[PDB]
Amino acid sequence: VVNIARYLYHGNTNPELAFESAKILCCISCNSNIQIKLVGDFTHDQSISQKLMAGFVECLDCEDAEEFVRLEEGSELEKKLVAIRHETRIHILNLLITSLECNPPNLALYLLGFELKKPVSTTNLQDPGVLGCPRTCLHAILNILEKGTEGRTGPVAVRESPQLAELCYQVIYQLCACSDTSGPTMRYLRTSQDFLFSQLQYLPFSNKEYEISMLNQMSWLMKTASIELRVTSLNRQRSHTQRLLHLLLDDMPVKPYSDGEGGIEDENRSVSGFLHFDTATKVRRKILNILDSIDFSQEIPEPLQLDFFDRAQIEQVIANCEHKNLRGQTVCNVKLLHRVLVAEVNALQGMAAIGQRPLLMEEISTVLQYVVGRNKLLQCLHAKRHALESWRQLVEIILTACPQDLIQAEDRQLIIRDILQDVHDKILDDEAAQELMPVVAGAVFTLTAHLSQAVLTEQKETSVLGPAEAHYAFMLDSCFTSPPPEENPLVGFASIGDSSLYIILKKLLDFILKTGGGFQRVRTHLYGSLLYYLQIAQRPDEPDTLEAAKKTMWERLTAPEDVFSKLQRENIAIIESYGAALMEVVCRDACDGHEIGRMLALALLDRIVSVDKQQQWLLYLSNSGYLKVLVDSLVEDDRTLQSLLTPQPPLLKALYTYESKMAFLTRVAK
Amino acid sequence: KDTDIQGFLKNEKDNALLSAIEESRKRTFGMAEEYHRESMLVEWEQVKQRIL
Amino acid sequence: ATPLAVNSAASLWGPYKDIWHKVGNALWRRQPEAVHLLDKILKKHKPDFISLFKNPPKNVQQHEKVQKASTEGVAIQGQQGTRLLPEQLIKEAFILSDLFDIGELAAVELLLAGEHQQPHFPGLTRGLVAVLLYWDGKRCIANSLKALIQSRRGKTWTLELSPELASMTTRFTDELMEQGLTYKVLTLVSQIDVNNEFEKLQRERGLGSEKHRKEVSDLIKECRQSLAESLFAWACQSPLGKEDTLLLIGHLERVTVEANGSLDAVNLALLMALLYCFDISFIEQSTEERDDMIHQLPLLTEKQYIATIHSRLQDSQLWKLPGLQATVRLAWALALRGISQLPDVTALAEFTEADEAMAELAIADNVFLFLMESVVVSEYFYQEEFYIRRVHNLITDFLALMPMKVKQLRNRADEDARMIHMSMQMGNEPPISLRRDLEHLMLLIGELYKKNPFHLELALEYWCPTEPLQTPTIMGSYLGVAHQRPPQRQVVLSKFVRQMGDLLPPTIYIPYLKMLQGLANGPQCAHYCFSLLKVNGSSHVENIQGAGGSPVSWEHFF
Repeated sequence: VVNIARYLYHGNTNPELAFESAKILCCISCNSNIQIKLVGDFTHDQSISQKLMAGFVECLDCEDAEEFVRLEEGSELEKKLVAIRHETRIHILNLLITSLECNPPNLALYLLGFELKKPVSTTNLQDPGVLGCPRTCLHAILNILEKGTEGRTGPVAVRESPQLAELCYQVIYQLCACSDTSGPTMRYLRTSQDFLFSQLQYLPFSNKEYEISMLNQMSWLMKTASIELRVTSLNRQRSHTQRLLHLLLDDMPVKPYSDGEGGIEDENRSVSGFLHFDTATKVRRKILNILDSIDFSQEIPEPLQLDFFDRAQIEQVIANCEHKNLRGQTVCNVKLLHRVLVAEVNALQGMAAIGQRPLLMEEISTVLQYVVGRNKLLQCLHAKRHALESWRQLVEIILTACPQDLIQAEDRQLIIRDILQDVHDKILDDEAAQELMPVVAGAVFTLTAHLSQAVLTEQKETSVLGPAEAHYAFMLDSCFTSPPPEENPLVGFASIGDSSLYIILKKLLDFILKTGGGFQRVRTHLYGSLLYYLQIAQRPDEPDTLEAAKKTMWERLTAPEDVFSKLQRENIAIIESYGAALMEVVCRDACDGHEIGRMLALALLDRIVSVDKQQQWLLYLSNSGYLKVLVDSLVEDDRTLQSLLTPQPPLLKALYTYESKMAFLTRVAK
Repeated sequence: KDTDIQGFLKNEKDNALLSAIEESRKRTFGMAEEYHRESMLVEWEQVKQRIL
Repeated sequence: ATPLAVNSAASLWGPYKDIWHKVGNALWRRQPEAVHLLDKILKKHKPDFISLFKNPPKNVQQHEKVQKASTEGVAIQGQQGTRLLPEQLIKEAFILSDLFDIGELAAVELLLAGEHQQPHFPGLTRGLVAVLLYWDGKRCIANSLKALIQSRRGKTWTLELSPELASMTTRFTDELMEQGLTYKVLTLVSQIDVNNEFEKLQRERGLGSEKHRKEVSDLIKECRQSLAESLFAWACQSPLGKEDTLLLIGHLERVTVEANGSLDAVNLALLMALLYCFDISFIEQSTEERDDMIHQLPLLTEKQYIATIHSRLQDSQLWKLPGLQATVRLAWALALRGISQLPDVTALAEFTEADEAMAELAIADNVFLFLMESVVVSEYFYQEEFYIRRVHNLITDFLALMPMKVKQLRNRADEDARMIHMSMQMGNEPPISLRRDLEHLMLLIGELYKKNPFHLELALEYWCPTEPLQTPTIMGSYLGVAHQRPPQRQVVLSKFVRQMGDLLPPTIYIPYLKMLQGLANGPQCAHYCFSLLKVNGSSHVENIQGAGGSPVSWEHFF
């Protein structure tokens, strides 16, 4: 194996020997049992080990691009040699990717430069040549993404080798997600390269050919940026947390360093535009501009039509070929499907079959092309969903792990109010892929919970200013110009009355209606979102003072309405405006839905019957009979609740659903 | 774990779902004692004038 | 905004790769933003191209500061202040200064590049890496020069480059040819030898591992090769000047073959450059650009170009390689044979009346043997297409334009064959002074078309369809091109293949089977050769006593 790996030290002079070497070593690196011994035989002889490290780096830092495989002018032999060198890089990156999820010590931790004569987490990674550090595959994987980071065009490999860039970002994700690489790596990427700032500035990536691969490049870069926001915050590294937040969240156009003495000419662009001076051109935040580049629609290839083969049998022969690839994705094995369909076009002994054989091969060609379309569709629906999951992961760390003194009580609310409205419209459109709905509702839940939590600090830290002392504070800072009118300083609390909050309520009810009854996990997140939204409209607990009890029935009828009593009226009037369709959707899922579906829909009926002042929902619940289904079922709950009185109860779920059923009944009974 | 994001961004959502149910239930059940107490006190806030 | 633009002619690698990569993006990737950098980079580095590979010279006012770099220090571009240099790097800089004859600050800025690049060469030192970077810096200049010549407008290729870019490259490289480019290139290609540079590097220990010795040995070959190919890529697109072609002849006078009998890739490129300065075959091909393609020829506008070159080729001074002189004599004899068939060119008759005499000198210097054993036997002859196209022309135009020499060669071969037959009937060895002129020509044809690394079926001029092919499987055209007549070149060549079959003597038999083997290479070439070997048999019906069918036919063989 060591003499196989020594062919990599000849990668420039015999690329066809370095190719099969890297590929054999990629096949062998799949075996987690063998990894620990390869680290032995590759490091026991340091003179050979320095040639092995050199050969793996020599294949990666080679400059040849994916362009030269497409340019029709080039020699067959040159096109072949560039493709062989590119496969040699891909098999080295696959070898590293498979090796990094094998337990330490593994071959990738050697090739990337970790101190496999210590615990891995104590590795002091450094730049090439520093203290005599060799150049390693880590400094090569960085060089591949570093080329072009000065440029207005962004990184070179994102354009000129997009499959190489996708795999390079995956190795950097594995080096940051595993516990004992993360400490050494998340130091090094900042101390010497600033890498997460110098790459995130170029999001989103854009070419119409490589959409799947760019969504995966962006998926891995959002998944490393995720970990650094959490790591910097937990280590209280405020300036680096804040600098990564600004790069994602500011409504500001990031200007490159604007040194002097260049500009003019481009006066060609269509004079007709000179009257569309569109002030709608808001500087939309970087994290929303990444949600824009995540498409939610999908091309579905047309249903197969056939004159010779039964489609009801071909769909089963396709299913019998839908194996899992090295990314865990289900995809049809086009080479197995072709072998099987050609075997039947050999088994058809007939006068007739041997005249039809051309048309049978021609219909095999349309079946195989449709199955290549099915394989694109499954990989695109993966990439869109993996990117949306990576984006959701980044948003939720900004909310759950970054300090509250890095995003304030109003801008944190505006960011969540805007993100909710953008996340809703891309799933309220009817071309939107249903595979995204479990990620979208799973995001809308965390967003509505954090909107509710932000108002539920704002209410309480505003609840400090006594209206008696401010009159002295205003009496010093004696500036002297033009007076304003008598306007009242009560501003931020008025935002609890936005049209944005009423739009977010509608868009959430619209998505509750649109989510079909099989999407039970989507509906449990959306009923959770509507409970957290209906906590924004919650009056707090007031103290039973012997002085609040003096406020007369006149003061209790001639005070102005508080914003929560207003917001409750306008939110129940919005809920009423969906009527019997929303009433069926909630009452049926309260009777009949999932374990957690019933539990949440009953808590939602408890919250709606806490604001209904017309009894419309009670009159629906009675005349539909659902108020009796939620009562006759107590004699079936009981049999489950008896089992929860055993010393070790199997699942507390049925108690928690009974407690929300009995809460709903104990709301109705008032 | 701690570089582990998906265990964390699962568990705090199961926690948040239970918490959204919990204050609905416990605010409605506290509002059961208080409703008997106010009703007891309001029928008594009839009876003492039937007396007087 | 000053002063800092003063050191920027000392770093012997970084600026040259900065040119080469940006020439690559502007030309081979056609990138438009790179054109607005290329103009400014070419205007900046024109002095560097005007003196190819020339060192910045030694200077006491650098020497002081390098010797004092441990106490007074040195200011370096990109670094704010003075770096203190260790005694080691100071002494390494004086070693590289006297090893390459480079200025003392250029040895420091090269060692600082060698120090930064050292981790990429694990097991080398910044000094051994500085030896690589000094030859890769020269390679970046030579490959940039070759690409800036290949991107000229000219008569052999057009790389789709914009009319502005293709006139920027042309003009900028004319503004190097003004400057005596050919003299500078031939001076470097005759001063750069791997053995002399390895003697320098072995003494002062600038040779590292067996890989480093391979790397330095090949970087020095790329420095010879892209320099010689710069004159080839010039000559193909636009011919060399009068004194330049005399300097190129003046170099080729002095060449020797490698220890196998072949030219090296470098003197092969210089031979092929001189051969393209003598191509005229496009004037039997182009009709509408024709007269501006004619004004662009010193062979038609300079009576002095012909008067000096014809004189130095009719000269009785033998070159180191008589077969190389023979190859250039054949190309000149055929250039005169093109010129003697252009209408008004009466003004050159005093040179073109020598055409069959310059051809007899090329035949007498044994041209076809040297074309086989010293040119076509080289592995480098089958690594470039315009080499193959030019040696195709050099044989097809001999067969087409000099068919009276082709007849003189057969008149000889059918009589030296009688001398060989009479010696063997007398029991005596064939006399050593018989001449193989047609045997060498037929073996050359048999060893040439024998490989086709670019699929071109060029042997199709030696074929001619007697029967129409009926391949029914292409459905993509409606232009009914009615019955074109085969061209006169093909009608003489496909006649030559047949008329060297006429009454074959036993000496020419094996040369003819090899000539047919080379000409049978390719799918159509094989089908037309199969059809010849079939027609050569299909005549002997009933007459089963008159033994006289073709000994080059299928039926005779089976």
